[PDB]
Amino acid sequence: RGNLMGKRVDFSARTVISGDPNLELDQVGVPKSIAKTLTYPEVVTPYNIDRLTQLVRNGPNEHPGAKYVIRDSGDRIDLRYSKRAGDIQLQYGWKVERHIMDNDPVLFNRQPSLHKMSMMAHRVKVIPYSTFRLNLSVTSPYNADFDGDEMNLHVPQSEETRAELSQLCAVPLQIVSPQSNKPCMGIVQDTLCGIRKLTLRDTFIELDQVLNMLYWVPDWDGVIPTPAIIKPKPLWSGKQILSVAIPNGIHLQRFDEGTTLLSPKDNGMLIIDGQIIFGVVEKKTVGSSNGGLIHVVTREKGPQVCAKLFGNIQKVVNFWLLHNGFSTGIGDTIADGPTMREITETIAEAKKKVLDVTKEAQANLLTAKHGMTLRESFEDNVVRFLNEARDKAGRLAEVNLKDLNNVKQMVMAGSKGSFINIAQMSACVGQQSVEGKRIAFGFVDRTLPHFSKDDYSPESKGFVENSYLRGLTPQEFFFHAMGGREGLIDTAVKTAETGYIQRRLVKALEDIMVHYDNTTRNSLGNVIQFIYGEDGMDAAHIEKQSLDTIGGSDAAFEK
Amino acid sequence: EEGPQVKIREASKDNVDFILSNVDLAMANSLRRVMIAEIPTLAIDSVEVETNTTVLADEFIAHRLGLIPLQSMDIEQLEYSRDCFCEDHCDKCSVVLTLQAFGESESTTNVYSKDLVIVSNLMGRNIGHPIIQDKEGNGVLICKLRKGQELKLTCVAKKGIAKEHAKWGPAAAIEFEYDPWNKLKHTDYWYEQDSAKEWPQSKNCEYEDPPNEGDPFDYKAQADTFYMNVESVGSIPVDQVVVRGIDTLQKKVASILLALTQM
Amino acid sequence: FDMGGYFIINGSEKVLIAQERSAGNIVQVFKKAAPSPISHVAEIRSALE
Amino acid sequence: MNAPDRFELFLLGEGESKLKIDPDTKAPNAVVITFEKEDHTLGNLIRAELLNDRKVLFAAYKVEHPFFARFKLRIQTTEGYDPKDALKNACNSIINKLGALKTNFETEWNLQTL
Amino acid sequence: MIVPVRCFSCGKVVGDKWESYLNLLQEDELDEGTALSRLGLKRYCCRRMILTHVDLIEKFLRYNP
Amino acid sequence: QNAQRDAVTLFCCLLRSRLATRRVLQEYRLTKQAFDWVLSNIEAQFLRSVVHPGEMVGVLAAQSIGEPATQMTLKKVTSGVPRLKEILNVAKNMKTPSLTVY
Amino acid sequence: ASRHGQKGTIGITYRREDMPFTAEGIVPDLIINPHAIPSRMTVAHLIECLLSKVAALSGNEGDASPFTDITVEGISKLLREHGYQSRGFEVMYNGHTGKKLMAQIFFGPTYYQRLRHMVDDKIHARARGPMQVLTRQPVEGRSRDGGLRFGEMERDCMIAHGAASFLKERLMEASDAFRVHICGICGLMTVIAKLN
Amino acid sequence: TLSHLRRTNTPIAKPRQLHNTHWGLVCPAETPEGQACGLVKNL
Amino acid sequence: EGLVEYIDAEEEESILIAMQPEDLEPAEADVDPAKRIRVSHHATTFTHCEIHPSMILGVAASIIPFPDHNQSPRNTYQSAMGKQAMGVFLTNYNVRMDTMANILYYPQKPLGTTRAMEYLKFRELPAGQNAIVAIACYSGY
Amino acid sequence: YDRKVPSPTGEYVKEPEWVLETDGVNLSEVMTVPGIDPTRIYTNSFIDIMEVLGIEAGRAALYKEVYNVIASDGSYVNYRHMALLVDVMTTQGGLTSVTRHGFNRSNTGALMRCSFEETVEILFEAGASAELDDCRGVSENVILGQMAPIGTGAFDVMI
Amino acid sequence: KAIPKDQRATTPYMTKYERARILGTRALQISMNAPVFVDLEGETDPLRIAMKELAEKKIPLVIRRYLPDGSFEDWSVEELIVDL
Amino acid sequence: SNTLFDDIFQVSEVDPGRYNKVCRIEAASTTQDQCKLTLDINVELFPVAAQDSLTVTIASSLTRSWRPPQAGDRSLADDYDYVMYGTAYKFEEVSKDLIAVYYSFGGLLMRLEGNYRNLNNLKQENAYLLIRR
RNA sequence: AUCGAGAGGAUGC
Ligand SMILES: [Mg+2]
Ligand SMILES: [Zn+2]
Ligand SMILES: [Zn+2]
Ligand SMILES: [Zn+2]
Repeated sequence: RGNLMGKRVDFSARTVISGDPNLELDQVGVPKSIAKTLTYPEVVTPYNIDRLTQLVRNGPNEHPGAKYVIRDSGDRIDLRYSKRAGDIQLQYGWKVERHIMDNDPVLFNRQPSLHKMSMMAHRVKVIPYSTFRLNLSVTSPYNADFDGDEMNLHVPQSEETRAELSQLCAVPLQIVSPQSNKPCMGIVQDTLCGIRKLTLRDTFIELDQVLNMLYWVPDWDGVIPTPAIIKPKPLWSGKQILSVAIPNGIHLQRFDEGTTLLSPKDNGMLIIDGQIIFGVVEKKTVGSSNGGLIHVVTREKGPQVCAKLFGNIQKVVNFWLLHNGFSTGIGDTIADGPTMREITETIAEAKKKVLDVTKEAQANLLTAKHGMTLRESFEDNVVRFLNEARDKAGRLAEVNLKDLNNVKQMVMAGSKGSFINIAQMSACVGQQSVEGKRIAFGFVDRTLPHFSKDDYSPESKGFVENSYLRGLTPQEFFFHAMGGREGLIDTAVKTAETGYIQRRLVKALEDIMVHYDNTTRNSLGNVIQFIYGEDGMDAAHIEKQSLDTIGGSDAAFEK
Repeated sequence: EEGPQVKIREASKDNVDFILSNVDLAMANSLRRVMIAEIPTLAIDSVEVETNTTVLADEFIAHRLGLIPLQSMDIEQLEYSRDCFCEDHCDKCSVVLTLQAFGESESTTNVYSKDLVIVSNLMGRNIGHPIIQDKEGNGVLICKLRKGQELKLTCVAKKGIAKEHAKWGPAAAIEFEYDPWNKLKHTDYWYEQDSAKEWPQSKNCEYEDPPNEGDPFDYKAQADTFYMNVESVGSIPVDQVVVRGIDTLQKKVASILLALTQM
Repeated sequence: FDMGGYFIINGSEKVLIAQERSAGNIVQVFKKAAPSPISHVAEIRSALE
Repeated sequence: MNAPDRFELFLLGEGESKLKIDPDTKAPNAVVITFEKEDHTLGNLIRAELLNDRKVLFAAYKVEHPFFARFKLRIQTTEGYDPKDALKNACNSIINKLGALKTNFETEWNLQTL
Repeated sequence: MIVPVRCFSCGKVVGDKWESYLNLLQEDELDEGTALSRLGLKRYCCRRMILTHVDLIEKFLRYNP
Repeated sequence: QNAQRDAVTLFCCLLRSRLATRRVLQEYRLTKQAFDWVLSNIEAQFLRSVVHPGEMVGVLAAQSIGEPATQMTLKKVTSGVPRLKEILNVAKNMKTPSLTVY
Repeated sequence: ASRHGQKGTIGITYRREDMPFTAEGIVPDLIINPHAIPSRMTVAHLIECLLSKVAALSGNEGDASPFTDITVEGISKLLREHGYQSRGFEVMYNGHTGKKLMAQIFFGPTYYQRLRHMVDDKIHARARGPMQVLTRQPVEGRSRDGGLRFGEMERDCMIAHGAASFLKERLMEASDAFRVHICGICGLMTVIAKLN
Repeated sequence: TLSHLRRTNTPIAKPRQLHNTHWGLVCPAETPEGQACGLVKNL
Repeated sequence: EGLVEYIDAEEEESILIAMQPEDLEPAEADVDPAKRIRVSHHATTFTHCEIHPSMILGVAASIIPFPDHNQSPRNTYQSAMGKQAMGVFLTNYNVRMDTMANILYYPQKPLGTTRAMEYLKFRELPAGQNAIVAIACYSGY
Repeated sequence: YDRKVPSPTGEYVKEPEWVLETDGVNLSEVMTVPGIDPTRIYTNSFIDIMEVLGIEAGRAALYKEVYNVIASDGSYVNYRHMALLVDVMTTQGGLTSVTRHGFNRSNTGALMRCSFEETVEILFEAGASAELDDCRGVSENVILGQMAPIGTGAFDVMI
Repeated sequence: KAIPKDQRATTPYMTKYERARILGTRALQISMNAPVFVDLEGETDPLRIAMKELAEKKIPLVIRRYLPDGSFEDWSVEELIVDL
Repeated sequence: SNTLFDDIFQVSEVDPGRYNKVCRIEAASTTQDQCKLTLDINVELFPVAAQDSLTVTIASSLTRSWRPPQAGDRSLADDYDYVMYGTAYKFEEVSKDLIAVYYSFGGLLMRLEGNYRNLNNLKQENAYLLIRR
């Protein structure tokens, strides 16, 4: 299990990883010092003696060059010592183990690998500084932020080995994934929180930038587009030029909630050909969603075109935003005084509502719902009455947040964050839970020794009344501490169960592969499915289409 | 004169507060950058070490010594050590210096940059003098020593520029504001009630004019006037920083002009 | 500033990390499973100080 | 350890010119010059003055990667007027505004006290 | 550990100004506040180069040989 | 050839609903040339969507279920990873059994 | 990283020039990205910053102690009196360009800790090295100019990709591979290889 | 250092939880990640 | 003089403790909306009071400013990372001779301190510099 | 319980229906009741559904569950995959669990099951049974450092 | 046994696995100064050359596709369509 | 090359629809009673308010890099203050005897409603819009 | 070199 099914192996490397907004999707920053070490065995041939003899001469120490040259007899000429090292006449059907160069294929993975996608061929850019660099949007399917995760790289040794990476494993060909019959690489962070900021109706670029951004895009036809605004001053819309990014015959339709061909909320999305017509560009459009641009552009134009598309959007968005700025102050969690009265007067009517149910339960009026403890339908009654107080006070602070709010704005792009995060940060944190019950009695009939026995109310059983801004209290702290802990606990062993499952899951279907009769079988040749997935179709290409023979009136049908 | 209109209000040995009327913003900037980055200077850049029983390690002090403010007045006639035809250094490219001290007393012996000592021929140019702005008269504080600790050193200071290391930089903080009321609306101020009872009025809001509620947006207007202020470390005095900035900017613009001729 | 509490052995600073055990000499009752012949067991870990 | 010696920010290497000039294949009367060992303090000035010139259709620069000291300036001009001139006339136009700057300052500095 | 020369963030020499700091506090009895301002530290990164810095050197000095 | 007819059936029901005579002409006014293509297109466009003889679907399906399993962590039923565990074990000792009469 | 589990690597280094900067002339030492803020919800980070600024100015200690009567409000009212806008924003100017920044930016002093784990102590690569003795496989750890384990779990994704020729070389050409003889009859390794 | 001198092993029903009675004695927050998480405490 | 008792978790089981010695037991006779919301006095039997709640913490979290304003597992991370933070690990590092030691060129005591940093001797052997930080979606690196 | 269902007129509409949920399971006898629809009733035990309604009804039940796991979280895995897995168990006639007991004791080359759980003993009783091992499974060919009849390795190549 | 010139089900198209391997298999031959069957209009990468040899249907190889029972099918790389 | 529609419109509703540099505007047609217009206008570039009246054009006229001005010395189809250039997406049939075209000036939108524009407001890519006075 | 323990990094949002 540790030496045949998985071997230690040569021709490989590993460093830390860092995000490079100026790399093509399918590329990989190899630290020079690594590129100086790994070696492809290349053959002597009329096509190459020239680039090659050069490299042999170049030496195993300045960059493009080689250690070792290999002969007729098959003996090892060692290019870091050897008397005839600034010499050597390369003689056809010999081998020059050169360094790794730009545009080579490489298998680049991240543990733990739970995908075909956690192993992808990348192109090579030899660079300065010793971090392995990659384009943000090759993030999701490796699952690596830059907080300090390491990453692995392997280098092929036969020509065919190359092919096999560059035709099957190569990143672009992964962009829309079997698993979920949708894409898996997206528009992430800044670019996301930017490609919205850029897009708002109010966002007008003027000439100076407009020209640069144009330049900035690498495939730009050199034909400036006519400005939306021509009046007192010639301006362009955000949408206006982003559009330059988008190729041709790319069509796209949405409609959100209030979306009426005019979308007076800039709702939905309409993309006619290389251009954009109305509505904000955000996650639903530009993230690795289903109906979205990436899923389109791939099936439409190619992997390659889409692959490129990534770079294009960023190279621009990055730029626009680079000059615009963005941030988050604590003032982005503050909210109105007259709301900070409503939030508290919304808690204090839920607290005084638990108090009555509590007082009623104690007068044995509280009716037992069918099939459950009298206590059980107090425990449930309260939790519901406290979660409600939160979402309520929470949402009461989503309504107070202005449009100029940064936090509120990332959420709008869906760059990071959600509701809860606001409610937590600005209004009230919530009920703590351990094995899904509000804080237990560890001490006899109480929670802390600062409490009296037989106290069931929210302040005593783990309700954190306060926000993160206002500040937790001693008890509150200690409770929330109790909870959060549980988080850490399982993640150190929810994963150990998960990881057993997978190994089994994998070890059991392993060798099931469609055969050349389209039947689906194992090594015994026993059918499992007579056609793959009940229709002999590969998952990738498939997408969600409405069968509108189904709904509608018998009437509306005939019409 | 003809165009770019400078005007000082307050000025000193280290501060030049000045409007800079009638320019492109694009420029004003490039001026400030080239100011911080590309104006050559002298500072230590090679430490030969005889003895050091300090509580500090060798390569620390060597670092400390780098930063020390040395006279770059006549600097623009000292020759780049990369250029000058001599094997390592010479007095045509370098001012060599010496530091020794030695614990003499019980009570902690300091080691100031006044204790620095030129050795090589100055050919009579004004260069390489450890600058002291200190009132007491002891520039910087290299290191400290107890009863029996030596320190023997050999500084070879060479021409260089901030782009190569912030030692060779001859500035620090460069104050920079334009259009103090947002008349150009280049910014979008963030608020909870009155944008103007929430942010502060910058000292620069007197020279210029208020907006007056009734007036609409002035769109076609651009960037004039740049409320700058240059502080100085003081290898080069304030006036020469701005002077030589303008200068080196112009100088390197020009190398392109020459490059185009040479093709 | 060194505050001690360690040891020295072969020349390396060594710390004893306090171990933790459930206390001896204490009565506890312990409800027990459904496919067990035993409903309730009471345990006492008895050892001499 | 992989780090690239500072001085490769302002010193030209080998077989490298302070300019390579190339014709844009897309438009006509269009050109993208390279600027070795340079950056914003220099690109940004060139362009924006290159935009005061009324006989220039297009002008822009781009730092392709901050790892390196380059920046590419693409310039498109009216029929006839070869861009090298637009670069030229503008290059000079700055030297001038700079020449006055120096002097005008020079004048004012001399007048203060302290 | 020996007062830095020149704050990382502004660049303004801050070495020379350790000693003076001490006196202006502990002699003519000022608060660190107005004490940092007499020394010409208006900007606060360079304000923080001095108020924070912790002069451990004093300690390493204590050790004999 | 019967397993063939069966295997398309669903896809065709669409096909026919979207290539309905009233539609083709009334809703998105095609042409002969344009149609001939729309057709010639689908044929090829389809043919590309078949599973390739080679595809190692054992692993695929495992992984494809394994991953989102790992994405699990935290109204009373055995759900999340443990339920998954109970499912693959063929669990005779199941925690929440339930009928759901209609 | 910092002190609020807001750990991070240096992605790039910028010179004081290209950096954004305040109108007083302050550059910032480091820049974090306002995305690592709403999901890990660390708000104290935000506070300490605000408090610090006040402390840099007033030349006082910032009382960051847990359960205390100290408000964001409380700090602001102070930071207001002190010449800046009460919640830690400062109008900043992009540095490539000079053009003022369309949005205000949060900006303060904020205790940041350099952690162990530098890149250069990890950056390990091998292209054939020494073997173990028992297996004839490459040796563990980088400390011996090691070999990287193509782990079982990895192999599965090479089966997954359907790239077999790659999977054979990664487990043969490099890693092991050995030449032994076998008997046409008794199908074992009894065959005495009397070569030559 | 100060921390490593105050550490608590526990070898091997619910023993990694932070439990009511820990208030004032064990540190509710300090504790190591993954491997033996929650078992080890600091005073 | 008996003003303090040592209390263990077993005995803990039988007492009634108060958090703030002040506000938590004078009279019962206007209110800053900025301050958090503290529960009540609702006990009348109080045997003991707490020294300072801050003290429920240990050595590594005592280095966290405003932990009472943080989401919880976050407090733990910093707790785990204080231990890999670099600085003055002992004054006598020059003399001692152990495999591996790192010290900061110019460490600093933080700008925001804990009342508890005081007895942990942090202000005096700190690990970390008070660097000027800017939260901002710059370039994009 | 909610329900979308056909009005005569054509449209689907909202016809809500009372539904009974349970703790514990004896289907053998709740379906035989009056007042209830014994085409529609559902027990989340798919192991019971297997016994009562036959091996093929059990297929879907397993699935419907495996599915309700995946999408209770909010995820979505395309049918083919879980379908594959569902079938995988349900073809050896009964429910064949994903653990050494079930899947890993059925025919298949020894070298193979060797790579799972009961490593040695597999080989042991496989040496005494005088097993023959095909050499058609992934694991088998990895062990011998050969090109595995897998994608790229499915076919031979000739001239 | 065999399987006849006609009577063929085997997706007539090219399985990516087939192709990748075919490209590979020439990409090998090419890179070992073996003769070339197209005009290298400027490329000299052996893999990039095989991609040309395919795009012009001049690769003298037959796929041998293996059916689960032990039979099999031959297809020259002329016969197969190459969509993808 | 020529004009494609003209009219004089009456401002009835100005909508700061949570914006600062754009308004959605509701204008009505003087003369014809079977007409109205919904339109996006940069209120910072050209102010509009309650009870205003603005002349409105189309034209498809006075596609290679939009050169800058140099048009202090050229032809300019503008006596008009305010002028945009977009693309038409849909033409909508609502009963009658009537008709309505939708316009997108890079996101800034327009709805126009009538009938005589049947042979005029073509569905091409070109379509300027000029407001004055 | 080999066997043994322990600390730590990545997923914890
Ligand atoms: Mg990570
Ligand atoms: Zn010299
Ligand atoms: Zn400063
Ligand atoms: Zn034999």
